[PDB]
Amino acid sequence: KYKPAPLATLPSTLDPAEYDVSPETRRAQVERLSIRARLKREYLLQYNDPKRVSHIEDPALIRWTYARSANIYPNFRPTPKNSLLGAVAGFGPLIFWYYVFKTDRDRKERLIQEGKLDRKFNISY
Amino acid sequence: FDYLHATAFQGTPLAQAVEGPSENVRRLSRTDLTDYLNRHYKAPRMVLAAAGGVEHQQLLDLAQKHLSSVSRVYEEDAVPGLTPCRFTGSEIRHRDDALPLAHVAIAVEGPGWANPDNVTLQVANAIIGHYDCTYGGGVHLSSPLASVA
Amino acid sequence: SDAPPLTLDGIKDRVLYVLKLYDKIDPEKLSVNSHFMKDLGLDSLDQVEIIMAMEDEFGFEIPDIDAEKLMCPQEIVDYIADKKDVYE
Amino acid sequence: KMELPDYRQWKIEGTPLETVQKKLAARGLRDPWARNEAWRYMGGFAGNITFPSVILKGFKWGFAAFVVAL
Amino acid sequence: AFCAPPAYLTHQQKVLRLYKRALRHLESWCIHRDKYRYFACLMRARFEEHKNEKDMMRATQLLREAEEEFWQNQHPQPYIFPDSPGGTSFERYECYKVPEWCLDYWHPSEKAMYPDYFSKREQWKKLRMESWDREVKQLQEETSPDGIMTEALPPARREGDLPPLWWHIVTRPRERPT
Amino acid sequence: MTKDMLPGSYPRTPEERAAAAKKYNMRVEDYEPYPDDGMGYGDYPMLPNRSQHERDPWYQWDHSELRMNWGEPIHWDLDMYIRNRVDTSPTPVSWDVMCKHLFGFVAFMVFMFWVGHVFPSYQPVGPKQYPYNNLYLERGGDPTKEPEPVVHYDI
Amino acid sequence: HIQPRYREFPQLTRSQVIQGEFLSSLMWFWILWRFWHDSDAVLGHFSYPDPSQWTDEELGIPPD
Amino acid sequence: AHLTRRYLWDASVEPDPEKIPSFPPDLGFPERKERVMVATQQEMMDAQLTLQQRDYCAHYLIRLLKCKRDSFPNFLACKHEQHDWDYCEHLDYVKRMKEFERERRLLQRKKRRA
Repeated sequence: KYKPAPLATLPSTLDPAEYDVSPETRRAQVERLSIRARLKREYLLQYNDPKRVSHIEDPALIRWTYARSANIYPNFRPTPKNSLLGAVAGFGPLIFWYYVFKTDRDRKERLIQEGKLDRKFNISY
Repeated sequence: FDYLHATAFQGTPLAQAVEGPSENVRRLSRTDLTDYLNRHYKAPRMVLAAAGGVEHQQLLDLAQKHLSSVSRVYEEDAVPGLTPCRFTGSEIRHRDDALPLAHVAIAVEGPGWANPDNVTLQVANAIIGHYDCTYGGGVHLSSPLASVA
Repeated sequence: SDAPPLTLDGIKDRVLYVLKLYDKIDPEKLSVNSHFMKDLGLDSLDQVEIIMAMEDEFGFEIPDIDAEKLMCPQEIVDYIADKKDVYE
Repeated sequence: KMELPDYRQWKIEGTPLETVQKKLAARGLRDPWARNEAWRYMGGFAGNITFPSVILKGFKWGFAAFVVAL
Repeated sequence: AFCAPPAYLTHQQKVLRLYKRALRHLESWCIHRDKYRYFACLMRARFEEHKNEKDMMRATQLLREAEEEFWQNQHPQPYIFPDSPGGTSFERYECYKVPEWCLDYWHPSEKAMYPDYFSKREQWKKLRMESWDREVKQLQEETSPDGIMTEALPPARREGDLPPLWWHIVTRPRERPT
Repeated sequence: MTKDMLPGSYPRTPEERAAAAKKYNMRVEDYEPYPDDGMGYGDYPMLPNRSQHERDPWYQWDHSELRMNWGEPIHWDLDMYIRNRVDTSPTPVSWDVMCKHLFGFVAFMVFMFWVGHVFPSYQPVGPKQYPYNNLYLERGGDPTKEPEPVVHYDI
Repeated sequence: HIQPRYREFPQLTRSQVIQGEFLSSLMWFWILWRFWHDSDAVLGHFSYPDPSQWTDEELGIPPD
Repeated sequence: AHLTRRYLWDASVEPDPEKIPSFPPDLGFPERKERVMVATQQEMMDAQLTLQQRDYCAHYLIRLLKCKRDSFPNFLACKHEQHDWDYCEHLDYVKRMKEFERERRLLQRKKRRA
């Protein structure tokens, strides 16, 4: 068959949940069409009103911008998993690139002070 | 057998009983029952079996007169669908030590109806056989589990 | 582009020209205002096969949500005209 | 307007669609668009080409190599 | 596009959608038209089992089997059109598509560069402002008070009036401009 | 907008879950939010993680590049899942056999180039002969210092 | 301009058809002219010297 | 072939190209005359040939470039010096193939003596 993936998802026509549906699922699809019809009729009324001169204030786009900008720290709860993974992702590569930079520069300073590394034509350092 | 169907097919539609639990009996109203009747009592999922004493042209004339046009088309084109149920090998053990006799079942997932090997799994199951304590065969019974028992 | 714009009578003659070339269509029976289900008596495949004929005839894609609804040559002419946006 | 050709000039015979339709009628079906798609195989377009006639195009005029450069 | 999708695709709609995807992924595969017509009537020799199926559970099972066959034998690059999505020229001519509100912001030198068309657009705007106050009243009385509301907008029931919600359909730019 | 229609907190009760569903213009039974892991998501509704390539192309949309509707809840990863960025459209062939095919091609070609590095495929020929002590005057060296005498003979 | 025909051959102009025909004729004229003037594409040099039939005295004999 | 033989045959009798010449040139030959360069260092340096091109057969390369400069713009008439320079490069290649086959016969002599 065709195996699903989180990055290559199952299509809804090949989905097994589209073929064994219930009247409560069909009522959910009718209510989804009803709420899309209500939102589309409100948007189309605000589209074709000639008294409107400004733009369309999109409330869900304002909601998404507010949730991505100024809701994350009011909705923080300090958990040990978030604290450990944030401490690793905010501290770990600083000690890792500290070890890389200090090892490479200790090697370079040792080879310069011992004379093995030669700057042959190195005028602008 | 209901505990074995609960613990063999957990998370599937085969986990539930045919009777239903006591918290689900008390909320069954009329409209849920007629929704079940309008969904699962559809005509091509129904057969009319007669056995002997009948004539088939008489039965088809009577089925044209009576059992024709039951229901064929669904409500919102919402077809029911059979799913392959997961077999989970598990253990349930209801311990009642004051109860006299222990009923213990052990079952493996077999191939089912439409797979053609129900005859060979049934002939293995019939070599193993059955015993009850009222059977007067005794030690000389052919099935060796019953003979050892 | 170098393609000429499409008149309404030219679009009607092209749609009737493909529609008379189907095997189960009588060309004397075929008018522009005849329904595929109840006036020429065609099946469920033949309407979407008329849709594939317009697909490889006019070089553009008709969606299936419109193509289920299209049932007669007059509004298949008017739908193709309103999709290619011609003034007559 | 555009002068469309008549539909009676597209028959089935003389085409590979005729071979497809007679094999398909030996199977026991009929082809509904066989008269429609016969313009690709009937008329001026009848006659398949060959690899001399596409790659060796103009070779009979390109065989004008001259030994007269003396 | 011009019509509206339903809440649910029916069994006939999904079967005809499989017929459309089958008869375009065929001619994506069978490139020559002789092979396309022979394999298309072989696809008719495949539709003939689905004609009088009466259970509809077995029809949905055959739909699942044919859909699994379609996804197993589908073309990796399907046949696409210049006007289709995922195509050669899907919304290629969006350089033309600047809508009719942007003609209000023209300078009067460019407005006097086109005399009669802006007077006729003033007539169309007068038709807008004299039609909208009866258009928005029509939707609030042809709106059903029940819990189901469809996507398709009602026509002009009153004689002499325009259909409701007409401007965004009637003033789209042309798909093949030049 | 106000603080009520703006997002906030997490739905702990089903009545505020229904209130958040009517905030986000979604269905009550479809309102599955993000889990309360303290990540700052909160009462934002978790949509399925399908990109905007997977929606219906031929249906006319309110936001045409987004393929979204006005008042439909925008996904938290919509800037991730926009049409310029990463598609989650269904491929013709599945992901694990796709990854096995690509990594098998890459590993087999790297191992075959290691095989071609092991056997370096030489023509039956010697090195290219260079005259005058193998061009040590012309390679760059001291002319006062005598070069190392290499001599290329005839056969 | 063209009067674009339906389901038939376009009226092909003599400029286009003798332009393409003389271009492909000039290409095969160039191929046959250079193939007659030097056949070094197949020839190259005279032959490659195969080392199997080299005589040992002009090769240099190994001793003993 | 040689490339066919040295994979999955014996590599002792078959030479490796990086150690060529492995033997000293004194064995097998009583004397060898050096390839006396017809083009000298001053004429080659003033003719400004690239160090890849400064082979043992640049004597006809210098004549090729002189005839091309003195026969500009009739570049079709300078194919005879290209033929002579490719013949001298073919003679350098037959000297390279001769030292290859002499190396492989000397390794055959080494494995016959061992």
